Amino acid sequence: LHDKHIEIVVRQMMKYVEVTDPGDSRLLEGQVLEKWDVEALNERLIAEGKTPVAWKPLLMGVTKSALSTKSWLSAASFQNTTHVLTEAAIAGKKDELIGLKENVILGRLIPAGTGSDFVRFTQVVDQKTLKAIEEARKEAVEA
Amino acid sequence: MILEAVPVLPPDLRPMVQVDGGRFATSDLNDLYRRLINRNNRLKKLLAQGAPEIIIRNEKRMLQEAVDALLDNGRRGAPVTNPGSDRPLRSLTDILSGKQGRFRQNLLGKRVDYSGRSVIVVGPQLKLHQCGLPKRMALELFKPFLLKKMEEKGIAPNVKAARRMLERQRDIKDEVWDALEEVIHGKVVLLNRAPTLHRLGIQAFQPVLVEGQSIQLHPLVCEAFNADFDGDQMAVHVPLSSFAQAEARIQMLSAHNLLSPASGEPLAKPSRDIILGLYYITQV
Amino acid sequence: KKEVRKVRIALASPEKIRSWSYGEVEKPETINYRTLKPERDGLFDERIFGPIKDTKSIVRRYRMGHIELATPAAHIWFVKDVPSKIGT
Amino acid sequence: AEPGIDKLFGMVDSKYRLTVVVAKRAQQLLRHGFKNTVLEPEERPKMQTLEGLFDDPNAVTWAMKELLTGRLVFGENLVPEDRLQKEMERL
Amino acid sequence: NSLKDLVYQAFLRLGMEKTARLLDALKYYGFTFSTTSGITIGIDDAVIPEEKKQYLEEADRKLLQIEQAYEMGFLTDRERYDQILQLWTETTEKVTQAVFKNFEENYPFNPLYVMAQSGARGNPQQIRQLCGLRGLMQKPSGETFEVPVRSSFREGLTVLEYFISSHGARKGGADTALRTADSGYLTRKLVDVTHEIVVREADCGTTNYISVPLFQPDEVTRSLRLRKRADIEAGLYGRVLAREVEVLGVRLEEGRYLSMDDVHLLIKAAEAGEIQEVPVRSPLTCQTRYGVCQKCYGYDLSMARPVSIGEAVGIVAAQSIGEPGTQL
Amino acid sequence: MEIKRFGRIREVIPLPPLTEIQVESYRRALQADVPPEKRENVGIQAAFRETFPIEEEDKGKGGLVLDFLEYRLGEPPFPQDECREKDLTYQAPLYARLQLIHKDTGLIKEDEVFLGHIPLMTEDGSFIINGADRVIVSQIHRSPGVYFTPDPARPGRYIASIIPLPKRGPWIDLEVEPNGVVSMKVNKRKFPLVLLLRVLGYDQETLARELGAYGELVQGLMDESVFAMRPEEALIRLFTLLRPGDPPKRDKAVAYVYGLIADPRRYDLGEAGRYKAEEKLGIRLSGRTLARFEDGEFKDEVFLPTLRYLFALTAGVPGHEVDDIDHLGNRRIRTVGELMTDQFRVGLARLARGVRERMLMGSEDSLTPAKLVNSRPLEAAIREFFSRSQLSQFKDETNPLSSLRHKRRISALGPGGLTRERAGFDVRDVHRTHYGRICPVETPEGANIGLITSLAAYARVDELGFIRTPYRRVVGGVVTDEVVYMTATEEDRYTIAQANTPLEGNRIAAERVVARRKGEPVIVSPEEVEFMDVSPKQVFSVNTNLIPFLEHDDANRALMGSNMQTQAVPLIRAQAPVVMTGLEERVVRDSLAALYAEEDGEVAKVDGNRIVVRYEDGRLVEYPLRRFYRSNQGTALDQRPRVVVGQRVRKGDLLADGPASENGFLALGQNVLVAIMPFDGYNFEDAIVISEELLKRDFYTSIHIERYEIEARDTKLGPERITRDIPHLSEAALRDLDEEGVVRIGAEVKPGDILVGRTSFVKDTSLRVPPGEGGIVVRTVRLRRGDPGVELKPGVREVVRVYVAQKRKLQVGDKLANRHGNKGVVAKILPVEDMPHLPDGTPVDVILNPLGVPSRMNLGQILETHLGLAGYFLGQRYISPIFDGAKEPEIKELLAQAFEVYFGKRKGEGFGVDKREVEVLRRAEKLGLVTPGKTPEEQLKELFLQGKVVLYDGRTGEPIEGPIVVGQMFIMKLYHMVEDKMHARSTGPYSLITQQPLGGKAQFGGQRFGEMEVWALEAYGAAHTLQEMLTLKSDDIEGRNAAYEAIIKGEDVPEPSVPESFRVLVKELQALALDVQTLDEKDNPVDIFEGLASKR
RNA sequence: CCACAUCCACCU
Ligand SMILES: [Mg+2]
Ligand SMILES: [Zn+2]
Repeated sequence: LHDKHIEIVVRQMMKYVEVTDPGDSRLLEGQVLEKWDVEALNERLIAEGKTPVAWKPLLMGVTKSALSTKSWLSAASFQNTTHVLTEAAIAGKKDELIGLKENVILGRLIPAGTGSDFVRFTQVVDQKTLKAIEEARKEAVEA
Repeated sequence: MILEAVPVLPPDLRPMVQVDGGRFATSDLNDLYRRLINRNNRLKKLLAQGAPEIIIRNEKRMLQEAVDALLDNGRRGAPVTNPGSDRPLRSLTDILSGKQGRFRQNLLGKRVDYSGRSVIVVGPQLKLHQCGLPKRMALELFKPFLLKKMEEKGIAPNVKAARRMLERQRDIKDEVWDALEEVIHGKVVLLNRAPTLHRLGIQAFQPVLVEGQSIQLHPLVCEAFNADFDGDQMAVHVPLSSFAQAEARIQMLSAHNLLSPASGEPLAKPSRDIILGLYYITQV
Repeated sequence: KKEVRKVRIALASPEKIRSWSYGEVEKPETINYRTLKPERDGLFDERIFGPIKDTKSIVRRYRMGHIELATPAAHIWFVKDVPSKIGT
Repeated sequence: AEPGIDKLFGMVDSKYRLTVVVAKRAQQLLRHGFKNTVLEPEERPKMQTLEGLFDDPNAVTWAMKELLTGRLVFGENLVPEDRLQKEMERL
Repeated sequence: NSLKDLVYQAFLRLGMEKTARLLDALKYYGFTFSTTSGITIGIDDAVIPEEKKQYLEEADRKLLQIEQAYEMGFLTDRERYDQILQLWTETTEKVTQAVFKNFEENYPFNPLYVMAQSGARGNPQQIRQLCGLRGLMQKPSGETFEVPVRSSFREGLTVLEYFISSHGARKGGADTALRTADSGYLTRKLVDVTHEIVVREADCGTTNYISVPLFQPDEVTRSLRLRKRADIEAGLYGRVLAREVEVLGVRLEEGRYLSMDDVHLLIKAAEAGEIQEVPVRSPLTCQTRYGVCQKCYGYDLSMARPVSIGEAVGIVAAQSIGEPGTQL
Repeated sequence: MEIKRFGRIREVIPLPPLTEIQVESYRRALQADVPPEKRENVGIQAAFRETFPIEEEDKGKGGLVLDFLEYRLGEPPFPQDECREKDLTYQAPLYARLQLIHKDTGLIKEDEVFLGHIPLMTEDGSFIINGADRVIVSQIHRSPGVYFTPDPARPGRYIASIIPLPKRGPWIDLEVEPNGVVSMKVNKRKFPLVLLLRVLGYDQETLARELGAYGELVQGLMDESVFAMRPEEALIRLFTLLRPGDPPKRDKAVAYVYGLIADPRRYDLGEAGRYKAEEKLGIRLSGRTLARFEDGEFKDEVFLPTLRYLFALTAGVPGHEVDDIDHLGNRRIRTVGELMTDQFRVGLARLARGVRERMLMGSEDSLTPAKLVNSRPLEAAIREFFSRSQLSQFKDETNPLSSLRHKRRISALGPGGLTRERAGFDVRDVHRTHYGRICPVETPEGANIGLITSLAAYARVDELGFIRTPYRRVVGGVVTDEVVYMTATEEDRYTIAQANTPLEGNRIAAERVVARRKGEPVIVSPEEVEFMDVSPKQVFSVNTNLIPFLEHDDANRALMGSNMQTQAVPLIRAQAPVVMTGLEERVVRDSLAALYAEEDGEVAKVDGNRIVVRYEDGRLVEYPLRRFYRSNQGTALDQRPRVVVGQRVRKGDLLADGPASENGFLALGQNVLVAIMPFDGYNFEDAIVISEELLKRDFYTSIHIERYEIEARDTKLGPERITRDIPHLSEAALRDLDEEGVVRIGAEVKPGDILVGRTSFVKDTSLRVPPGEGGIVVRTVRLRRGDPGVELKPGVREVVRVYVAQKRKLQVGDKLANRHGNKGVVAKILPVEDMPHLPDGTPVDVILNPLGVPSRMNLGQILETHLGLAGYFLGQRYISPIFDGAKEPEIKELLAQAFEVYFGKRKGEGFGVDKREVEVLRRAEKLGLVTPGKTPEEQLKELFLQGKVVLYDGRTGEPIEGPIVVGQMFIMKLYHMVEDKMHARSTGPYSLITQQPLGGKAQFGGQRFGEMEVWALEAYGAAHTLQEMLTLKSDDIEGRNAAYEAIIKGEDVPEPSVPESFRVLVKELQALALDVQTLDEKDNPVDIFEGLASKR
């Protein structure tokens, strides 16, 4: 078995940090490392105010990492509907339709594979129609 | 955060169905709603008539317990159906949660229209990008396509005539078989093994019409699936849209998947009998 | 016509509950055995959930009812969860 | 397999883009009908019992053999999308 | 193994259609020649080497010695059990070696030996059980029986030996029936936790990497030795070099995917003693928002070419990890 | 055709009746045959005498004395034939003689009161409940008594457990806590046992010289001396320690409920709980349990011995006296009789409560017949036990062996409070005491592994769930013919030899003899041997004993071969295996499927449906035959006559064959010529290549009968009439529907053809042949409201059932297997011309892939193939025991004789050795198979000794390089249900809650796509495939309808919409206080519904 | 109509 898959799972295992020096939020709370990176970049450079959000990485099991996610649909459908739905009901959780499980739930196009925005739309025209429309383009460029 | 008015589920989401001889089978939702309605009506009447404080308090506790039982059953006591059947009533949470709940039946798409299943047999004469499909199940699976094809020619006047022609097998004709062969010239079907452990448990194939009841499978894919020929069965699905047909024929065709995704080791490697023959021929 | 982008989950006010429902159920009478038609204003009332005869019957799949309790009650989820949200 | 999957993969950056291109070409070939092909004169699919592969037995093979030649172009935004997308559905 | 290497090389150097045609031709000719060659299994094909006979006698003699060694008080119960287990597990390996040596020397074209040498069917342990002896049998408590099974399936097992082997049969059945469920639960956990990873990317400006080692840090208390070829291949094949490295007069440019030939060259160079760690990109250091980039992910796929942008690598990763668990 | 047997063992005793367990258990439960005056009381009479005799001293109208005198039952309402034809119960009414006495004058005795109908066991050992027949399987659990278990945490001490029954009763647990606490927890609360001991009438001095004399742990109880000086008020404080709130002045409320009858178990005297008591400790246990109530005070016969024994084990060492939880001597079997008795006494207790309540309400006294006892509770309990219990399960009548095995199966599971599915890993493994009592191989693979098993062939439950194994007595060096049945506890004290040890008749012929000291294989001297194994057959089950060469097989393949022997369908012309073990005749005789002559006599008349036989006494008896009886699983049960008119018969002689018997021999399968070689690809991994010879002559063919049923019922719109005429259209197809509504017998029916014409309110709702297959109508039965003795579901005016029979033949879909677990599926049916054939004209029938032999470990099939090759030319059958079969030299000599006959026949016509044979022999010489320097004659003879002969390809004519092993194998066709049939649908029924399609009887129903398949599908780049297969092809009703219309129109499918499952989820969320709505790119709600959510 | 419960099997 190759190491790429284990590395993917390990990276998803510890994608969470908890801050020690509070910034604009509480201190002993843990959430996504990448969100804290964005917050630090906004606070120090993008906006004025040098408030170091001094964090430490937190390593949690596979189940805890899966349960504590921004999107409530996957967490609700994964392990325990009651607690996840209660938490997502306390605060209005606008589930952004990122991730494949949510799109499977809603039945819409999967963000991965063919549905990726990189290849989602790709206009295709044969030689003669392309030539006609390009002739229209260059005749729009007068003289 | 506490609720004053309790919502009521639409009736078809909790239907009462005749079973036999006038008896009604009903979901526990109807029973819980009936109990809550009766208790609320009793509380309204009691508050209207008089105020015996202890009875009113007992009725308040009883109504609160009824509401809690409707919302979720088992968290406090275990309200049950009519005595004689000690099966706890199914509440909204039981519908939602559980190994068999609304989330674990809509996330999965538990049922498909254009699908079948049958026992698999070895397909040694087949090429690696082909699978043997019994002609009766192939005709049934491609029924609308067959109807359109025979409407294109003069087999039937209208689609209703074609459907009534195909509804009884005593009307089978060689022209129908030729039309069916013409329909599936470029189509592909997805073969699946019941435990789908990895990505290769679903594989596209070009169907070839065969006579029999079993599905002919290429020997070289006997390892991609964990499928021997000791009586195991496999399922077949038919994608409809040309978009899905192109997807299956390009990126799920068995001819394009020769190496593992877990490692570089091939899965289309020669199997036991081929290895034995090649070892015997190439021995000194 | 617009595409779905986000799914929001939140608490529902009693005003929201009353806005959802079309009338209130008062009788605990599901359906009479002799008259296969709905009995009264109960859980299967004709005029509270839509026509049962072929709008289609699909309206009855989506129309919701409501019960106006004379006494307030709290959701069991917010009182029996391991972190008691009302309790915290 | 199918004719020249290797060069089909070679001429595209990703396989998924190739799938999108071939499927969009197939959809065009369907809803226009098979008239606006760039392989009409001599090189066409050949059916076995007759020449039934002239009209429409399976369009994915049409689109693939059509893309095997150099008369097709594909890109993220090569032509004004609004005009052709409004002419796509209203005719 | 030769056929697998042949198929891999043909896929690498020819493509898709040619590899499939080669596989079809190989299958057809293998069927034809296996049919015409006439491989059959009879009871006389399970040849019992004569030397193993005296082997048992020797072991028996040693057994008796250990027995009297226990009656003089020189050994404890644990010591005696360990000695018996070691003696029997050594004579079992000796009998297996003798059986295979006899097959090599006397009957090169024996169906059992031919199937064992090739990758068709069977293992040396199974061939020993057929022709030699299935000595050691595990107790339901988890330990191993003191008394072995002298007979084999070529001969007739005693009633007690069969009753003892039923223990292992039941253990295997129950272990399968439960470990399958445990592996399925693990697979579901991994799929759900990892389902969000998809390769959507412009090449992230990651000036970070991981240094994959090439030497085992501890096989003895204090010693360094080269890792196994399989481990190095599973750690390096299909990766992207973090920075340019020149090891044997060849300039491996930065950003070059490591093919199998590059892995072999690096292994040979490490054997020569030039480098000890390979700096390569890894998903662990990728800076992508939700997923990993094409460079930080790598080069291994069903095909050989680098990963296409938009592939759900998380679910295939979880499936790849969880699939062997059911067969573990 | 001769029969040659190989094993040299003198079976001192024959096999016991293989179904005697259930039959004897039920005959002991119901004592109808014996007069009621007889001493026999255990069973239903025990329950009556225990629970029924209610007494009331002073409660309103006191003096109520309802006593039991006798019970009787002697007439079933109907014979079992129409009890199966009509869905009745083969039961008998139970009558009881009751009498009422009050404190005043009065003898109100009612001789007959009906109280429920109890089912009656059939001759074979099954019951008929509602038409079909069921079997009640035996249960295994913890035997009641006194056990000792090491503490889970503390290693120096342990606990004692006295276990009565039922659960709502005592469960005495004694623990020794190191602070000097003798804890006794009865139900949920711990208690110092010293107070109870003081209540029992024991003072400190007798406790000292009777318990503390030897052990120093008496200080752990004697330390509590401050509070042990009360004779009687100790009972009052003991009751006060309990929390019922009752006044302390209740001397015999709870202190006595643990007395004689109520709480303590009434385990059968001597063995059920006394043997677990008297043998384990003490000397005897007088009475049923510990109690005295003749003087108000209390006595014990368990507590003092248990304390003494526990202190002896924890302080000293009487022996290794700790009870194993899985030791089979401590486990007990509740057979059908015990379960029925328990349910009957539960019903009797309910009836007792009812009659007590009625007496409390009732005023006068002359009301004994009706106003006291009502049959409803007991009858309801009995019916519930016989219908909806877990151990009362559908009979498996695939073949006589299947029925017998199902009848002699033992289950660890049961009501639910004993053993349960999800966690049973510790008890699934076999035990050292299962040797000779439980088959270690018969367990079924799957979730139900280890929990469900079958007892040994020689195993026998004696009277109380204790399996006994036979053993021959050995005195000194002579083996005595005396045979004793021993329990596990009794067995654990002697040294037991093995049946394979050399014997000189009545003398041990070996110096070193293998034996089992206590489940441990040891080697001893003959003088130290006390008992001998009767036979190897006592170690395995009946089904496992049918495998000839079990000694050369792996445990797993032997397991599955025994399992698949159960599910082999009976064939039209089935024949006994060439190689047998010797239990086939016993299996067919003990399973009541064939007919045997009860007495010496001469046959008078023989027909296809009855046989009239006149015995020696001059009495003539007619035996009818179930000519074509549909089984439970849909197979055919036939009795074929095997005697001729005017033929003398002996006692026990065969008269008619069973469903799967050739001539008094178990014959479920065929004997075919098998060649163990790999064909082209058609036997690749486990597939099987078969000849068309097996099909040209009907050789693998079975009759399958399907029973359709349709009922006309009274609806509010109007009763439905079973009438011939069809309302709207079908009149051309009405020709087959000959009579009024019912199709004529003997008319072939295809799928989609009318079977029964029923008209509803008029609308055509007629039973048609479902899609798939249909055969020949053989029988039709009609039940109407004009009931002779039949009862129907209320609201249903009539019902009609049609049996359709078809003659299934072997094809590609079917699967075949042998007794050694070599499963296979027929992959190709080759013509006769192109298959491998011998040097003679005879071709092989089946070709098997050799690669399945070494990967697994099944060499028994190779020995069977060699012996069948010998017997094919010798024309004789062989019987070989499982562990005393034929030695290899014997098989070699038989093969030498067979080759002599074969090649002599070859040379008779004047033929030598073919050139192809010459080149094959030289090639084999290069391979070392045959010694060089010998002529082709003896070279070919030596090759034949190996079991391999030269084969010719047939397709090319050139011989197959190298010799090929060929022989005769017993290959049988397994049970073949709809599993092979293609459940392929394109459009069918949809569910109500969600619109995901699932059909069944009407249409096959959709195939599952689960989540693992979804994960695989999205592991690829396929997104539109998943999108259409979750919405377009699964749930979106408008999407699927539009796609169907577009495909009919030959246009591309439309874009899918939101699936109805998500709408269901949204509405279920809105049912709670939740609030979910889909949003646009901005915070603008988007209605998933068109306009239906919006009001008006 | 197919709901749910219980049981027996088959393929991993
Ligand atoms: Mg299989
Ligand atoms: Zn990166």
